[PDB]
Amino acid sequence: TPEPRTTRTILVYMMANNSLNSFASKNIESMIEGATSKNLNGGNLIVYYAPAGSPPELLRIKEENGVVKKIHLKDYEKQNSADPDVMRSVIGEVVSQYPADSYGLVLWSHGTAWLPSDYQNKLK
Amino acid sequence: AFGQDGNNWMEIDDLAKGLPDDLFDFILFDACYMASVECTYELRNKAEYILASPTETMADGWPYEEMMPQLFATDLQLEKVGETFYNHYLNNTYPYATVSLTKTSELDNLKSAIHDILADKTESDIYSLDPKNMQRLEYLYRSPGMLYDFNDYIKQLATAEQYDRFISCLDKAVVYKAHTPKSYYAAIGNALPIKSYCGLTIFVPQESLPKMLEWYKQRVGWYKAVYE
Repeated sequence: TPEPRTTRTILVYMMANNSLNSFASKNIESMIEGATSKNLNGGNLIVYYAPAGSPPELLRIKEENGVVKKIHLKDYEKQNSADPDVMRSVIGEVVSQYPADSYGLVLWSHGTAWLPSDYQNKLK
Repeated sequence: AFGQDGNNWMEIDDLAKGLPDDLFDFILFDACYMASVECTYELRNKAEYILASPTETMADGWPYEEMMPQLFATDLQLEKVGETFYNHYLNNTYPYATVSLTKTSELDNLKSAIHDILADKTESDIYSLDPKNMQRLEYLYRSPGMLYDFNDYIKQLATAEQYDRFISCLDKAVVYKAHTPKSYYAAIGNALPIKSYCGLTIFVPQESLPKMLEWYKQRVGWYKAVYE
């Protein structure tokens, strides 16, 4: 049951099962303040949220009756959000249900460029 | 690496595997250190544009409220979104932010310009460089300094002609960039000046980091693309 194709779908993929946990919520609230019907301009704002103390969830952010709401799309079971297979699958679910003429991805987490995650062991 | 889920991370090649080819118009990294020439090259077929920071970003992250109408505008201009981020931090209590916008269609030409400089360079040539002559852009815990300003490194190795070609290609690839006067680094608890800035970092191989170079050779596509 896909939504009608729109001009743009943006997915925010939030890997927050780490020290940024507390800040993920603040960033989502910022998105809620900005995501009015006028500002979304017909587009879809979808958020994959993977926090520390609970399983991931897929959310749509959209204004209804003058209030921008976080709409619960689904709850995932515990899963490794840093597994490329999981990322591909989430992206696929989102693109399939929220087709658009153009797509944007916001990748939200810790980052260290190309560095190996175990770089501290490669310094000597 | 990008993306921490408990103990698990995505290495830059794993991230490329997690992304479909030629679907996204843009990828915006709300994450430290992702405006790395190597990372943009690894992801060159995953988006038309990469909007990211070459240094660390404050925990509050990008200004989603203000950016929202720009991100969804009919006439999407990612340079505007980058400017909204920069202008937000410029006026913040912690005015520490770097941003760049990379046009991925221009990365193959940039790769060629860099290949033509680095492919004949030896360990002796590279290890002769004094890191103190280049802008350091990374201060991870226990790091001796691995990521430097891309322009600064290349300027040390290129002939004048090579350098002119590089700058022409660089300007086609990095279409927008901005930096606050200083950038803040969590591990040192301090902000340090940015004296030279092109928008992208590069690994500077150093004689004290042979294991890091071995990993970079095996796992970062840029290495084989420009050093071989």
